[PDB]
Amino acid sequence: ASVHGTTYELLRRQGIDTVFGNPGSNELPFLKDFPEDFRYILALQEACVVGIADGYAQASRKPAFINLHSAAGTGNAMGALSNARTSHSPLIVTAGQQTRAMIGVEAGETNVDAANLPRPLVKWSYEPASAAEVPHAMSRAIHMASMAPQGPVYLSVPYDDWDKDADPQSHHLFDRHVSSSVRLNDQDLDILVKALNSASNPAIVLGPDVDAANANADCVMLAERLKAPVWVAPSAPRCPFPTRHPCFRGLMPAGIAAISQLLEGHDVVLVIGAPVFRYHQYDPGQYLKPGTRLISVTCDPLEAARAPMGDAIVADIGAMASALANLVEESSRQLPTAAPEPAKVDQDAGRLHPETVFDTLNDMAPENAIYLNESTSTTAQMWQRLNMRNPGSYYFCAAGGLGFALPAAIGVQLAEPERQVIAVIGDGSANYSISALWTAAQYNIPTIFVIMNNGTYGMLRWFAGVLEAENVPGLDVPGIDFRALAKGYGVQALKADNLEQLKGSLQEALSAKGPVLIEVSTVSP
Amino acid sequence: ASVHGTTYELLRRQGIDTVFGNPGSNELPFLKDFPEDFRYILALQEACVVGIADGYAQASRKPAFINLHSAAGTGNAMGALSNARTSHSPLIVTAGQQTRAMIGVEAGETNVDAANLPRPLVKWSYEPASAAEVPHAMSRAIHMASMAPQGPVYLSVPYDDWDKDADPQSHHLFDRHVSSSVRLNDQDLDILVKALNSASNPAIVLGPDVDAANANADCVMLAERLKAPVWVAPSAPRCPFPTRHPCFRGLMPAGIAAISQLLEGHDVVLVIGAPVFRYHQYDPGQYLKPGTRLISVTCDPLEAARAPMGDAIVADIGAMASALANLVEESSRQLPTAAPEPAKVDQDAGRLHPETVFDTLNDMAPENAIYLNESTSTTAQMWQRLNMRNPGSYYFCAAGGLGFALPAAIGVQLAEPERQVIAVIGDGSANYSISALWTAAQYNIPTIFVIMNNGTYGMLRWFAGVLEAENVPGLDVPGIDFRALAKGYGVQALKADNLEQLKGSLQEALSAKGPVLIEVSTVSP
Amino acid sequence: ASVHGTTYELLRRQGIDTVFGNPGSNELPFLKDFPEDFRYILALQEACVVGIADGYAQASRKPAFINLHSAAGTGNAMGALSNARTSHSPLIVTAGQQTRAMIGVEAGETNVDAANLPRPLVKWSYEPASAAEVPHAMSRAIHMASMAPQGPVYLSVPYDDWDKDADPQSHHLFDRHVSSSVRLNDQDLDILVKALNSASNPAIVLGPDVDAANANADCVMLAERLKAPVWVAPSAPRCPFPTRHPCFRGLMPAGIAAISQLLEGHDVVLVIGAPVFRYHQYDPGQYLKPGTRLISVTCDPLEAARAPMGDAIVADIGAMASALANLVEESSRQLPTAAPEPAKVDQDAGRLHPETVFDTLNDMAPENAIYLNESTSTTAQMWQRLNMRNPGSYYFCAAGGLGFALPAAIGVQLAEPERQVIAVIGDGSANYSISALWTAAQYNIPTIFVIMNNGTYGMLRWFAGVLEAENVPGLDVPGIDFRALAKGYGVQALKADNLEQLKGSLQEALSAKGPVLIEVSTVSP
Ligand SMILES: Cc1ncc(C[n+]2csc(CCOP(=O)(O)OP(=O)(O)O)c2C)c(N)n1
Ligand SMILES: Cc1ncc(C[n+]2csc(CCOP(=O)(O)OP(=O)(O)O)c2C)c(N)n1
Ligand SMILES: Cc1ncc(C[n+]2csc(CCOP(=O)(O)OP(=O)(O)O)c2C)c(N)n1
Ligand SMILES: [Mg+2]
Ligand SMILES: [Mg+2]
Ligand SMILES: [Mg+2]
Repeated sequence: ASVHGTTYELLRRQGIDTVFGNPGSNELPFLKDFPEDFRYILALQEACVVGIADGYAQASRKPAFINLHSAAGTGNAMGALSNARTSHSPLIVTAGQQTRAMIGVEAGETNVDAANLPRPLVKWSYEPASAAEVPHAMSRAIHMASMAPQGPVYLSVPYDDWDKDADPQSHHLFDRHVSSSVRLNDQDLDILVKALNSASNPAIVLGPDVDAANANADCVMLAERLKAPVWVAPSAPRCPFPTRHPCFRGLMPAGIAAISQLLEGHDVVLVIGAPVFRYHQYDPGQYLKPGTRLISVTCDPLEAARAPMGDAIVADIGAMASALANLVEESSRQLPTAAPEPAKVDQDAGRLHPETVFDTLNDMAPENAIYLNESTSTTAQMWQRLNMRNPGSYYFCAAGGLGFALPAAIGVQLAEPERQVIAVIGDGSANYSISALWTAAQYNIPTIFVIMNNGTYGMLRWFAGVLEAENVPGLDVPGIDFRALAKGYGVQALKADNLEQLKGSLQEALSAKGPVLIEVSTVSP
Repeated sequence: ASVHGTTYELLRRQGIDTVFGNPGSNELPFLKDFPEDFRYILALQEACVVGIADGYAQASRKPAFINLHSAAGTGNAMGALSNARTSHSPLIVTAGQQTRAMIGVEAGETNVDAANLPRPLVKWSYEPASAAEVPHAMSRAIHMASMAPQGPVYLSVPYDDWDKDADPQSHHLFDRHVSSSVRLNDQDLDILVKALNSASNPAIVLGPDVDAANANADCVMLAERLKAPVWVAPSAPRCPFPTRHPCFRGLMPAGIAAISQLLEGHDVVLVIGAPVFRYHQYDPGQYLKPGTRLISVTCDPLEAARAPMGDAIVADIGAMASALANLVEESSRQLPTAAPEPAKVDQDAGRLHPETVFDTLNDMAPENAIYLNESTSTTAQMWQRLNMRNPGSYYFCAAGGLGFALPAAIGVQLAEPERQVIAVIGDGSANYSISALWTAAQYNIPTIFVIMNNGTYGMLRWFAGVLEAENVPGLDVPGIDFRALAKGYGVQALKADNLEQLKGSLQEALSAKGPVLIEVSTVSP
Repeated sequence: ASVHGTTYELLRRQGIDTVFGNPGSNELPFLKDFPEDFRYILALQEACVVGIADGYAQASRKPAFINLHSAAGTGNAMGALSNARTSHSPLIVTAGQQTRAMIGVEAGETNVDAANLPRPLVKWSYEPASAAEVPHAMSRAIHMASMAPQGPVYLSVPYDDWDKDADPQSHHLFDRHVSSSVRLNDQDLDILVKALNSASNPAIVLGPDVDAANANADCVMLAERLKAPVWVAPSAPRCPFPTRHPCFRGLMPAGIAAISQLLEGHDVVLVIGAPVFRYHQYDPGQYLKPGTRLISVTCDPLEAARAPMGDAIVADIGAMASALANLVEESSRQLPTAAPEPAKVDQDAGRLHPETVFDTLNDMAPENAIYLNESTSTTAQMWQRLNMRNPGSYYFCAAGGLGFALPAAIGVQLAEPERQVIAVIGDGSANYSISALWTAAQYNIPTIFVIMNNGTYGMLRWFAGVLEAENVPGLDVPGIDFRALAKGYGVQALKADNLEQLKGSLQEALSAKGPVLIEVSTVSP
């Protein structure tokens, strides 16, 4: 048995059947003799490769296996890896190293000081000291990505290892089951339950690790029993709660004073599967107002440590949420009132307001639609106007790194073939990972890409306003033809310059068998 | 309120009342105005400082706070930190940085690229970007050390920060409670319980995290109910089980084939709070023999990932052990038979066999004695001949780094004033952290230090034999007077050149009110 | 030919005949079959090992080869390595790694993420990917330490590599000669020469790289021709100039305003082989006063980049100094006047003033004495009172890390057997690397150790004053018997409680054939 054979046996035994990658010389000895039960998804740039794997990993709730070329390939993917870290995405990142004999003289394609390259974004980074170690290194990689808190890992492999004899004792790796499905002990759980039952005006804040766990239904159960309003934590990479449920209060303000003021009057605030908290607007003030106690359930020690206030419990979100919801008493308090219908905004038969685009998608798109967002100006309106009833219905770059939603959209669609993926992407964001379009076309992945063309980096023009920053160059991105780029990568090119054109374009893309791009003319503020 | 005042309020509110350190210029602004409710333990070298803190941390089962000087002080402690990593010791390591204005030009005492220095040994390493951040950084440090898996952390602080205004919102830090007291969910725990109840010839292996958790009594309960033999995992940094209990099988062989052969016939092998496994002799073969399934409970994802075989569960050892022992059925199988009494070895009235020294200590030393071991030749005999009935009765350098047991002995004794600490230290090991003796004397810490003088690095002469390595220089360490060194640091100097002299010396040291060193003439093999 | 044989052939062919080390399991396969033409110097702790190598490297002006054990040994030496960085000391640091088969499971003595450990202090850190690479890695290590700027390097080697077949093509390594003996091109050198010739009131500042280059005589030539005063740069790790030469102005003040004021009136200030500048007192003000231009010749890009003012030239100090001194014109200006004789200080027949100790050493000690200083309170007086006529006559911890001068003293003495080494070490500093004494005794190295016992960390009591920091714990170190510690390691123990006792003790130590320690009772300020 070779290192090659043993590695592919371990992958399949660990439930991996897919390889996301961009090939190169150092990967050919791993990629040759490709098993019939595996499939390779090619992307044209390593940002795109990882972004696709990311979406696939996040929607599947399983490890995604990546294979990149040396330093240059790993490097090209580092922005994408910055999103995977905050996402807690289980990404197994492998990269071909030059032969052991050639590393010393630093021959072309040598990854110098390989394990340092992807730091500090990965939970684990390693290059084995012998070819027989490679399978054992892969085992650690697989388990390091899948254990709470989940995240990207990095394995560098000299290309001459693949053909060498595997250690026969590597077979003990194949069926290893590692569990982190843990929850607070009975004594301390009862105390926390007793404090939730005796809370007067309880409040709940939910983050991406709830949607990752598919703890959504258990959190609905909890919010009903406690009769408590539910917010999503700021800079939300995912949606952990039905957005039209009576308890849902929508997206939290990203400011310190704003959140404290919001939370004032709530005696107990239970945060689940979110950092405390991903602020971005610097709006200073009190973290919490007097009378408000905060308890945080997180899968990430880092999150527990950095919280500027409140108690924390480090545990698996599924296990905690399941236990919390079954143990908690039924309050005789009244269920909070559903949020009102959004205002229909003023719309002429010219350029489309984003508010109009979102209303149209809510009306036309399937009830089990999956949305992705890289339209940075319009995030608030999209959370208000899209009714997302089910889990895994929203993805947004977790560390704010643009070039996620386009490839990720393809990865989600591949992971969820029965669910229509609709990526709403700003004219600016579309360019970062534009070559990802090709993959949707080559593997007939029917992702819909909705380009919001306001001819500008709108979120930055807004930020410059708040900052009162004038004479900033490079805020405008005119002279981009998105129908020409879609055609460039073999993706069907529709347009919508008005409401009737958007209704018809949408209707067309829904029933289209392949990927469709819709270039939307939107109002420039 | 200054950063100084807020930091000392957070320490005391987080339960810290002691500072282990060696001072320097960059630490004076932190160390000035020293609160009455705190105490400073001075050591003369930073290896000694950390080793003392380590012992104190390990015996107390609480964070120990350290304060060292810049790069040079941190650097001097790095060997000691290598032991703390494997130990899972909650060590809060702080180090004075030069003023923010002086860092740029790299003025004398500037710690260049500070957070990188102690990597890769620490769980967390940081230098704050502003003086107002320091308290928040300390909060993260405290929680990063105390959360499972416990371990050393590193905070670098520019010395001009201490006097600056603290952020008033830092008060939210003071009372933060972070829990990792977690255990496997009911459904998967029941499955594991069902497999332990239905095991034919169950086996148990215990590691240092059991003694850390004080999970010892729960593991005795478990071994009785399962009627199963109990080994300690190899390179044991601690003792997790009464060594004269009917089930105790002693220390495991550190080889692959040896352990597999040992485990052959055991259908289920439950490992708790140990890596799988800390081999040192390279004796190759099968990891496990057919018919043997391995389940590992560990507090450390790293341990779970790197295990070359078996299932793993990442959770708190106290919570897992408590749950396992109460849920498990009472087997109607017969309790395993106590191990035989050790053979008394041949002894004349000249140089002492280590076997004799250990028999003498077992007879004379209190039932609740705490032992430390840095006598690398004689570890096996010491495990066989010392009856350790209680928790926290054994410490041994976890990563094998010499210069731990002498300072650690002082730290344990300070943490456990009602328990006689007896450090059995080889002539070789004694030198690494020799200046630690002074601290025992300056703070009247009645640690007994037993120096095994065979005039050589015995373990290395043995290793060179196994390797058949000849003409190795520097294996012998003649011409060391340990009574002169003890006097050098104000520690009472006894000797034992025969059995009667060892009996009387021991009797004297037991009733001595201060630290005693006993130089023992032992047989050179 | 094995990796072992080829490595020892490369060392000897590269001019290495000495191994400084503390052994362990992972080093036995390198250390076995020790060649007859090599010698091993054992130290009892890795701080001591490196400190000895450091002194030897600095006095010899050649690479020193070190061999430590895994993480714990490397770690123990990290403080010492922090001094070697600022020193630009050519230290080849090797450390035994566990076998390639055992690294994966992290068996006892495994150095985890080995090359990261000694960062950020080393110029180069590496673990080879194959046993056949080891010789090539050693070649890089040797050349990376010896090229300007010189500094410590780190090589980690799995212990099973040593016995494996070497690549025959490794023979090309043996005789490789790498040169950095470079100087500014003629056109730019002429411009700089023209600006030195046309300078009105030129000034010269010299640093440790001048003494490293043995550029001392060329810098005397330069100072005579320019008729310019010569200072030594602050925090001086070495002495680059005869201290009783008419031009010598002594040690510079370590403050910004102080140095600028000092330099005011000097139209051109030429700094050679020094950082610009190693400030420690934060005394703010102007870096340079108007009318003062600064030109810096340094061997270190880092030094060139971080200078807050002036022009820099990155080149070899020997080559630059030699060229500068031969090209420069003979000024018809008058030679600066020799500094006055120091004041004899008030002395009774009780405890000795440091001023008295230094006057006594100047009178009695040989003209070609080598001094080392770890008496942190008394540095200024020692520079004023010791006439150092020759190169390599002064060493002081370069990064201020205590535990350098005691081992370094032994290394210097071994490198310079015809020159009496006299280490003046504070009561505090003596403890950091106290076990180094044994090596002086075991290899009969006749280093004289002069312990300045004021029973305190004097420099820290002074610093706390300047800072007006009160109630600082751990500033006092009473109850240390240094004659007992010397005896402990077999070193002859003299004392001096008054002047007559110091005169006689000194006279005795000078003619003693082995190491002598002199415990001096000094006045506590
Ligand atoms: C890789 C990367 N580069 C730059 C940014 C900064 N950034 C945040 S939003 C934004 C503008 C995006 O514009 P567009 O996609 O047109 O959306 P709009 O703001 O107009 O809705 C930019 C450049 C980033 N987050 N990531
Ligand atoms: C810091 C460090 N340096 C070196 C070693 C390697 N080492 C392991 S055991 C040993 C010998 C210790 O001798 P001693 O304390 O006399 O005990 P003995 O073997 O004679 O019982 C050495 C040097 C180590 N583990 N740590
Ligand atoms: C490893 C290390 N720890 C601590 C310090 C801080 N420090 C600088 S000088 C000093 C006091 C040294 O005292 P001693 O050797 O007695 O000399 P004195 O000041 O009394 O002359 C200390 C601890 C340091 N530089 N390096
Ligand atoms: Mg835009
Ligand atoms: Mg010994
Ligand atoms: Mg002193």
